[PDB]
Amino acid sequence: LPLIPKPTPFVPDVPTFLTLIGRDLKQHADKFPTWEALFTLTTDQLRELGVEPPRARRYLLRWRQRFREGKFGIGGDLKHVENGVAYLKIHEKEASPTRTSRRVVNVPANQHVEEVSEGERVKVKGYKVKGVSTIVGPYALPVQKGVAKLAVTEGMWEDKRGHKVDGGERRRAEVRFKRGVAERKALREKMGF
Amino acid sequence: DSPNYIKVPEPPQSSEVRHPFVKGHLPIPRSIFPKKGVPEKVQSGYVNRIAPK
Amino acid sequence: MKIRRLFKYHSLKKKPIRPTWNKYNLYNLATAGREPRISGKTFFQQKWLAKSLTRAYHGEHIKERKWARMFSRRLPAVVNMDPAYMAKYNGSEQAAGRGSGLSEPPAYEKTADEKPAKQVIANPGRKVPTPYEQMTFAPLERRLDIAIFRALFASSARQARQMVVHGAVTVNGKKMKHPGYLLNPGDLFQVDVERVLYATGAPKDKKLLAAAMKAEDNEIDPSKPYMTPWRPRNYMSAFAFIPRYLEVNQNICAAVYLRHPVARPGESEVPSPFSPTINQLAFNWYLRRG
Amino acid sequence: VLKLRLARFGRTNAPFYNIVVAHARTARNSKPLEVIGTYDPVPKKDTYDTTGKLHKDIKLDVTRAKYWIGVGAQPTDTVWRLLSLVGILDPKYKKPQP
RNA sequence: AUAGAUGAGUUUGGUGAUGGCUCUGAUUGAACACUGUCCAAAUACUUGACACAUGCUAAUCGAACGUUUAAUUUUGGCUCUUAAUUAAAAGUGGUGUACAGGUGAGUAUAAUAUUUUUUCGCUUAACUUAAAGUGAAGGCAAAUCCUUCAUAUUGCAAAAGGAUAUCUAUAUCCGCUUUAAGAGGAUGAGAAAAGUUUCAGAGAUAGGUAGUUGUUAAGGUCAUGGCUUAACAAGCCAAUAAUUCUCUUAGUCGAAGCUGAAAAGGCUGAUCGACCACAUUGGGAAUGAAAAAAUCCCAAGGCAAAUAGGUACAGCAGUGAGGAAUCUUGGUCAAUGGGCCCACGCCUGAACUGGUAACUUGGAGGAAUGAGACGUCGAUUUAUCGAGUAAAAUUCUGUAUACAUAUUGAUAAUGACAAUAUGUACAUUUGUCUU
Ligand SMILES: [K+]
Ligand SMILES: [K+]
Ligand SMILES: [K+]
Ligand SMILES: [K+]
Ligand SMILES: [Mg+2]
Ligand SMILES: [Mg+2]
Ligand SMILES: [Mg+2]
Ligand SMILES: [Mg+2]
Ligand SMILES: [Mg+2]
Ligand SMILES: [Mg+2]
Ligand SMILES: [Mg+2]
Ligand SMILES: [Mg+2]
Ligand SMILES: [Mg+2]
Ligand SMILES: [Mg+2]
Ligand SMILES: [Mg+2]
Ligand SMILES: [Mg+2]
Ligand SMILES: [Mg+2]
Repeated sequence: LPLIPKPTPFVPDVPTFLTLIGRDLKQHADKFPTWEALFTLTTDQLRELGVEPPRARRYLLRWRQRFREGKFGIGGDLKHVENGVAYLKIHEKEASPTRTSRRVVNVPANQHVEEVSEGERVKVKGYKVKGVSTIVGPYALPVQKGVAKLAVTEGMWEDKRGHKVDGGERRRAEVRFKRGVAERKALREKMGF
Repeated sequence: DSPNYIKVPEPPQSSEVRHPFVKGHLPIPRSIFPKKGVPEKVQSGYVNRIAPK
Repeated sequence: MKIRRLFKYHSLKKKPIRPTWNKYNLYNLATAGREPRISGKTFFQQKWLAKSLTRAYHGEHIKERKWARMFSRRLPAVVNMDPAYMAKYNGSEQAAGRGSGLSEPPAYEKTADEKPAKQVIANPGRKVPTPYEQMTFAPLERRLDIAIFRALFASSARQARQMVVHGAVTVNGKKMKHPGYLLNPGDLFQVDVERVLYATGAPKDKKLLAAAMKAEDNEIDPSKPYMTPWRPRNYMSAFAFIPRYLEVNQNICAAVYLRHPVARPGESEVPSPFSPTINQLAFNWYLRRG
Repeated sequence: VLKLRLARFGRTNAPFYNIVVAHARTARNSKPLEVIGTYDPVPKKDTYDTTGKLHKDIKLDVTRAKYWIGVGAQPTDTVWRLLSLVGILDPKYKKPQP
């Protein structure tokens, strides 16, 4: 029943998996001795190891299920990664004598797009081409004309929790008022006295 | 062991158990049809008319 | 924790009749007064005396508040109808005369005439009173712990209550651990055979067993709580009776609660050691607890 | 917006639900338009069945529930799963086979 | 619901009446005194709507929109300067804060209230089914923001764009506008006929009504109605207070709670549901399909603030005060419900759960044997009556509870916490009133 999914080039080990999903879960990277322990431990076992609060444990069990079902985050479908860095390049086809279809493909950093074969010329989802020689998509930093890298980052796949600004709606005018008092009071100590 | 192993019905008016009054109420479901006549909602082609494909 | 109410449980000075088979209780039951003295007592002093006497036996282990509301003014009864009468008469003869039937000559004239008048038509077994007063404590006969004691599976109402609290009883094949469970007509309660043999068996004596080490039928087995071969408790015959609202089967220590206790003309089904005069005052007390 | 949802009743550690037809923006336990049925989450066991199989008792007025689903009632995720078992709607979730 | 109807003490020299008082019964969201072992459920500021330290109770969408710095990569010039990518932080816009939760200060009622039958009308948001249309400019840094135009049976009257794939432009996804329906509705004074509504206590007041009552004509309306208008008539309601005013008190109601045998019973108006009102006090408007806001505007006193313009815990927990008197500054969004979202997901002091209190209810809180320790103790017919089957001792049970295992609350997945079942083990208080 507890089938374990095989690691992917973009998520090769546990430290990488915990680094992507975020929520400060890379702290517990030492609790899981192997990749097979992550996808085998139960709710009760994760609780004894010390994976807490319950919000982080339930969040881990959720992403643990997504990885099994293949519902990776962004860049999870990559196939040519090295030290956690993947290079995205553009592949151009002549769809018609007056048009051209451009696709963001993932190939080794050395081989040119036209050199790669159809088997290894992977097409990453979530990334498109704007106009010409421009790769648009989350965490796609440009390297040169028609190239962009995609490196593993903390919280790259994280479901960011919502945060309040100045204490939310109810305590917005008050936090700004009291904060304005601290500012004026400070200037008096600097220039006033 | 079950008391229903052999069914021996009791004769009529042989018990006078006083059930206790149950407190609380439930919302009375609204009526969907008028109390007189046959409404157009139960015709042949009503659904296909108000919910076409 | 022994409460103050249970200190002199079998007092030979107070002589309370308790629901158990103790030998001290047998002496209090046998030597009970033929009639309590209610000659010059007031109405309250009579109801309190009757309430103290009866409550010493009926529901002794039940609080006074719980029984005060368990008491019911509904005294069930039944009447016997002979099919032979209902097949020959439709009840019209009972309304002859002026509505109450024909008049018979007074008693000082019948025997005077050598010829006895023809037997008056009526359902057999009529003109005999029904002991309703004796059914004051019928609601207690429905509790599970009491029914076990009336089936002769325990030596007392308190020992039967422990069999229930300790998961030794099974009603309708399901474990029941509530001694206050009110049996329904048709329920079948079953006690563990081991608890019945100990409850009704004779005490395990080492002195007599020590002499029987080596010196259908049964044999000796000192690995059991009761004395082997199993023999009935002493003085158990003085309390041996099963009411008619139960159908006991001793082979398996199981009984069925056929119905609720009812009063029949000339008979009651509530085991009570008190006379109608006392049960009538106890009933009158619990009408308003005063 | 009419919704076919559950009203949590019972006692602490003894949940019991009413299947009701109520407007979305109302209190959970306020008097609804109708009570379509009840739902007990804790699975029960047949008295004289020693096989170990469990079941769940659910009383539902299917005829009354179909009318509300037909006029545009929106059942919650829990009531949707129940209505899909009886065979009124299609499941929203399924166990991935791969 | 067919068992349900009860008395007692006390006035007199005495008797019979009259008539209060008290006791007898049940109960409390109780308090106090003396006490107290465990468990579950339920309830828990009834008084000052008194003042409040601190953390939280309403947020969400980057697949609406650009700004801002950060690095990354590209142009021109020879560090500066273009055009982009990416990530964060504030915002703009959409929806929601019109729900949930809290309190009972004010409020004294018959009203365009309400039930039945017949006949109806309205509905520009959200939900359900379907159809058609989704073009063009300007303003703000930009926009699905604001302004405006074309087109939309005749002629008046609309719209908004964003996103993802395919190939060696096409097709989709989520929206927007309009239209026709279903459902819903807080909807129109709906109308007609016949009914219903126990409207606090006390005092005073005989007039009230001015489209007000009716007719003619006209308009309006689905229709009815001075609903509206003109012209005439002087009516209409009331006469025992219609109408108006002052004082006192109060949130209203329900087999919701307690109580009686019962009465269209009485009392209360906690927890539950419905309705009304309020959010420091007073005075107000707009937005919107609809005020149905803990919103917004204004004034005053309190606290904070002074060159500012916040705050009001009658949201949860908590503090001080008052009082005879009422508790945790916990955990989780796992379950149920709700807001936002294409989706995933985020949020939820609603809620679910742990804690405190014998406040209440339910349950447990141990059963059987126990005769000469030829012992003790208190009375006293010093030999009688009691403590006393009581104790000791013996034989059993394994209740609350502890521990362990399993299952379950939850399934697409997710378990904060606990329930149930089974196995093993344990024999633990008396207290208080009266006479
Ligand atoms: K509200
Ligand atoms: K009030
Ligand atoms: K509070
Ligand atoms: K939730
Ligand atoms: Mg005189
Ligand atoms: Mg209060
Ligand atoms: Mg109230
Ligand atoms: Mg357009
Ligand atoms: Mg009529
Ligand atoms: Mg008028
Ligand atoms: Mg008041
Ligand atoms: Mg306040
Ligand atoms: Mg004080
Ligand atoms: Mg939910
Ligand atoms: Mg979703
Ligand atoms: Mg146990
Ligand atoms: Mg969740």
